[PDB]
Amino acid sequence: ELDQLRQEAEQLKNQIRDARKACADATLSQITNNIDPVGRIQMRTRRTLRGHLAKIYAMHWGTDSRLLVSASQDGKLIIWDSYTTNKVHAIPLRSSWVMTCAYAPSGNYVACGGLDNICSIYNLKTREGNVRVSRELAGHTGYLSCCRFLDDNQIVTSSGDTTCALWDIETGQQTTTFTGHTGDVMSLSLAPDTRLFVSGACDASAKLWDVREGMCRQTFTGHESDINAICFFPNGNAFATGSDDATCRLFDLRADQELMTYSHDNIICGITSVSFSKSGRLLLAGYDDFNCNVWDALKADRAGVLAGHDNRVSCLGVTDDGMAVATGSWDSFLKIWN
Amino acid sequence: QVQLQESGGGLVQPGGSLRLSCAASGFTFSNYKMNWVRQAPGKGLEWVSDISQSGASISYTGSVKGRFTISRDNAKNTLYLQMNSLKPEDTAVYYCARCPAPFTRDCFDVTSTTYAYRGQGTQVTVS
Amino acid sequence: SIAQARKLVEQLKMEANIDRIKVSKAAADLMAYCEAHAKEDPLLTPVPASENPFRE
Amino acid sequence: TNFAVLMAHVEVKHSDAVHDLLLDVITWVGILLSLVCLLICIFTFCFFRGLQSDRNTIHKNLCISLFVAELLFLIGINRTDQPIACAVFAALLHFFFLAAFTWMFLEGVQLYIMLVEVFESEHSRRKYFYLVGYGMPALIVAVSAAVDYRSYGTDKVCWLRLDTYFIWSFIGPATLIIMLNVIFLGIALYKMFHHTWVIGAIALLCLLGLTWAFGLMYINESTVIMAYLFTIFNSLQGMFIFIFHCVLQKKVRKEYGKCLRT
Amino acid sequence: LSAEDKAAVERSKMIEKQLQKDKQVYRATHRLLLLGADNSGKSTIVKQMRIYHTSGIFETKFQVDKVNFHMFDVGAQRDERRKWIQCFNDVTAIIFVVDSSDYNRLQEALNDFKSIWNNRWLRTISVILFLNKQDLLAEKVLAGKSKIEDYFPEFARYTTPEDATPEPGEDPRVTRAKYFIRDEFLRISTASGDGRHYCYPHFTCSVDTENARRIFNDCRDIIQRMHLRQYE
Repeated sequence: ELDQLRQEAEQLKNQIRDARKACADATLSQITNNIDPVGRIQMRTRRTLRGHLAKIYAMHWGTDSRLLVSASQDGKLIIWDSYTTNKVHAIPLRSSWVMTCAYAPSGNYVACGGLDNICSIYNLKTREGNVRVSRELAGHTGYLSCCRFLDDNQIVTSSGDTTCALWDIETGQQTTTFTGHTGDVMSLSLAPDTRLFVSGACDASAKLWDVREGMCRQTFTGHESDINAICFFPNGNAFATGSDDATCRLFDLRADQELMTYSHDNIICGITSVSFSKSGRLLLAGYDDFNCNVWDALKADRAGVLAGHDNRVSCLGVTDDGMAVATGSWDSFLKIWN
Repeated sequence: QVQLQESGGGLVQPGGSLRLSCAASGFTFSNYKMNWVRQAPGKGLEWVSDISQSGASISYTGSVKGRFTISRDNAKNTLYLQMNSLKPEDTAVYYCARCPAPFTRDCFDVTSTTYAYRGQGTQVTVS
Repeated sequence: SIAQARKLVEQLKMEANIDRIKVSKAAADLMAYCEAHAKEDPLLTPVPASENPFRE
Repeated sequence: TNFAVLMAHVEVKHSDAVHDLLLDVITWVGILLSLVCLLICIFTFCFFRGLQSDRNTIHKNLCISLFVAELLFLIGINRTDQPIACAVFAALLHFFFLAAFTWMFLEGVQLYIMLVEVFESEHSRRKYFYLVGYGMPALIVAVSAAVDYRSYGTDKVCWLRLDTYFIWSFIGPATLIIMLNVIFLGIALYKMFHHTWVIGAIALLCLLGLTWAFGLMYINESTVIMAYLFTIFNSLQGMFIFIFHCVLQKKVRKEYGKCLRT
Repeated sequence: LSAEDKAAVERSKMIEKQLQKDKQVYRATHRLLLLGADNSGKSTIVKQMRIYHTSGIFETKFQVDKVNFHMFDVGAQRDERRKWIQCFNDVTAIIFVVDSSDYNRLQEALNDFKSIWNNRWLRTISVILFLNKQDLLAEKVLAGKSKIEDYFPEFARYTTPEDATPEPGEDPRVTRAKYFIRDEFLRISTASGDGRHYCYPHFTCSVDTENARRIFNDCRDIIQRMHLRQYE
């Protein structure tokens, strides 16, 4: 009955706990005791992009390391050239409350979503010079939190109704739906080889998903409050999470437990965004404090600080060739660091 | 992994008394605001009592204002409630409830149909 | 209900039977990758002004 | 020779003491201690992106007007040896001084539309501000010269004459502006001690030039202290505007802290 | 500069020319967030104010004396709201509607008000409070079937305050109960405030037509206080 099932669940949880305790034969910080610190990392602004009218809420770099897309809650999606600070495109939206955006790897499409439970897909290269709406994808019962392209005909969405979905653009219907969380989902990140993806939920829960089968394979716990950001390490064998309790942590998918935790005693505000560097030696985090912190991944110490914002930092990104860092905050400005 | 476990239920006569204990694991006990909620046979989730980080601020609902007493032990990781004179309108299932964020005075989403950080509950019957 | 408990039991059964390795191997792999691509990371090793499109 | 003759309508001024040297030194110190702070105000209001608004426009143009007027004043007031060369000065000073008051007037209007018509409009009004700031001084100087084109300059100082009533082409309009500001000032006051005090009410007096009336009450002997009071305040407006609208403002302090530490 | 650079700069200049029009249109429109429970009458107030003119949000536009208000109502969401509420930290006002004829559910409304009043991202946003369905309260109190002191003991020692205005000619008991309910909210509002935001209470029923003016007057008061803060 129900009681027998609950007892079985507790027993298997205990067995999993023993299996995970039996594997930690070494400490990450003790092997890395002999590694040289990177030193002090001072970074300066090279450009400041002005033009939004309200909070900037999402951002994304392009495959060409030269073009950006940015989204604001005044109802705008702007496409920038970061070399000359020129504006290439500016698109108005049907719904003002936007919470995510993305580029496509081929540079032909963009996507957006928000409180209205819809993902809108836009075409950049048309017969004329106009950017027009190609698709409206519907089927969720909650707001969209994140979306990322796989190719020109497949997209992934995560929502605040506790489920994730894979969509085929040409027809307009779901091919597979992933369930298992209890609270809302907050973020996603795609593998370098594009066959799996990770998810973090408004709980102390993160999961790994196989796209083709459509089922979960691993779950990870360890936080105290909501998870806010997540991303992949370059080799696809790690990920780093931030949470609304002033703690970041690193997980690996082969030892199946955490390895390092980045925290401090005077930090009492949560993390909003996370992003890795090219070689894996820098980990960049945003705090509503209102700062950005640059941590050394293998030592758990702050290598640098970035300041110059007057309000909460909400989005952060790095390039594919590793030549810049872009930061966007609730004061309506974007800044590029190098 | 956040865990909350309740204890102290049972059956009593009208006018009786008993004590409820909530035990905790998986977080720093001191930084969080704490609550008592209950569910009666045929209604939704209600709110009974509230206590703050240090214990210098308390709050009760009207219907139990003169009878039930709340306390917290931050070193033993426990929340305590004491019941002195019971009416038949108190037969219910009792849960102890946490807050989503540390260092905060607001408290959203405790009495919801699904909430992450909430225990299994205990049964109290008076007849 | 019964269905939720059964699904949770099945999920835990699937999860508790996965091959694992030790943590020292993960630490070694991460450190090795970090060392391999160190000379090409610009924000650790700044580039001369002649090749920097945001500074030049 | 001093600063009062701008509003001094009494041409029968006949002194019998050593007041003249004292007044001359006071006026020179007052003007020359300005022209250092006015540059600071113009720089702060021009090259800082976070301070842009309509009030910034008004302050910036007011500072420019005062700077140019007082620079001309210290250079060409007493060059009475060139009959057809200082006449042009008697015009330029006039025009620029008028612009000063007009800009002050607009500041009072900016008060009304933030406390009586509280809601923003869909259309901008910057062009009307520039059209009233420099339009009316131009119209007054043009018509005023048309009625009389030979009264610019006299035997004593190359300023607007006194022996005819043509001096009222400056004193006349000026008083009007002052009165209107007084009305607006009352509104601002009626809402500071009732809905919720020294610093703000004083800072409003440094831009609405209500002190100039001191110069209108200097009339005959035994009243020199009024001519003192006038000179001691007005000749230092450039000093006042800097103190209260550059040092005591949190926005400007934050802007200096951000820019200088970068 | 070649052909390409000139083309790029010209396109950028046109884009800025468009954003200038957008900024003027944006800053002259006011935005309000509407909140209430399922027994509130909130839908009826929406339908009433519409005379002044699946999906996860609903929008209404109305206009008073050439000022434009956009009111936003939340639908098709779950029962947890500690996340999307943060999107509403720069609105002019929150309109909170509450049913005052149901004694069993007033405590939940009070706790809701406490949670909204004390959040971190909403310490500058003011609240306009509507106490709805007054005729039902009048009928229930006059009939005398259920006693208010069963749920709130302190009502046994409450006296009508001197500044009351029972204008229409009602029974004194209606005035007592009505003002007791109002004071229950004013106590929370006054206790934790810091002079940075206020609460405006009103009594409303299902046939009133004066709600739009009430919102209008409260918004003028809010904006004057902002402009007075600008002059120190």
